[PDB]
Amino acid sequence: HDIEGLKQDFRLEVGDILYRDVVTGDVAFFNRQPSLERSSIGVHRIVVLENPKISTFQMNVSACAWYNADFDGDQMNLWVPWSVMSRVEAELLCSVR
Amino acid sequence: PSIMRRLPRKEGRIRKSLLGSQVWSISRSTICGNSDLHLDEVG
Amino acid sequence: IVESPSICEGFVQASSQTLVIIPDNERITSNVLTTFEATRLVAVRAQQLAINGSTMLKKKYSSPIDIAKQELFNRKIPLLVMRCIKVTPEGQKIVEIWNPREMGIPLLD
Amino acid sequence: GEDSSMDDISAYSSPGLLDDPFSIEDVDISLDVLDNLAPQ
Ligand SMILES: [Mg+2]
Repeated sequence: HDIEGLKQDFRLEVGDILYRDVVTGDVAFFNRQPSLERSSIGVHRIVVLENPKISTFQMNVSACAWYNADFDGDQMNLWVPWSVMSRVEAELLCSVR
Repeated sequence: PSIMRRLPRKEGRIRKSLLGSQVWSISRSTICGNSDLHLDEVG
Repeated sequence: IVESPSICEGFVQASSQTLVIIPDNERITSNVLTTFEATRLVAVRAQQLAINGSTMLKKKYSSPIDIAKQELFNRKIPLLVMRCIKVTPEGQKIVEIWNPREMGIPLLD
Repeated sequence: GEDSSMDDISAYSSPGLLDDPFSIEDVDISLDVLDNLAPQ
């Protein structure tokens, strides 16, 4: 069901699946190609930038050592886990710590 | 065009459709510096 | 004379197996969960809570992941870890049954 | 010996001419993100 075509419900029914927006504090897999080391894909806590004019993936400069990255024009992938099973394992196994 | 031509090379069946994958729910953008973010945080 | 194929040979379905559980005193694997096993336990419990939601955790949390983590930490998780040791040609499947309520959890919180 | 109708087509070009060392064939990187390989 859509959310714009469905506005007659006071609350939700138990068992439903809600596809909510990504918020600050969510974990995300963050990758740069080529992936040579196994630290090339790491899990970071998302900080959502409220500025509508920002279109870049910002990270601390000390975090570039994981990905062998720099800011001369590199592009990096990012996918946010949504499944509970994949979201658990991102926090416990794939965290950049 | 042949059935067995689909297999071998990098753009072949094995290395492009099986060992690799096109996925949804993924994003790409240029990276940037931000000294106010933690090492385990991404803007 | 090696003759034409018969029905005795040519079976595709593998024969069924008998689960042989090693006794507790004769176990060799470690009494400590690996990070892989702990992560799998927490993920499975979180998904099942997302399905059912019935838990005996006394505290209250608003996420299946947190509830699963606290269940693992409080040793109240309804799961077992079966470590497959060997599949014997005669049919037996020797495994190890470990209880995560009496093993050391490697996670941190 | 004065005919040109059935001359070899490939002979009008200049006559004459296993792994490519400079080809990224076993490197699985998207062709749209090749700037990560810049020497910088
Ligand atoms: Mg670069």
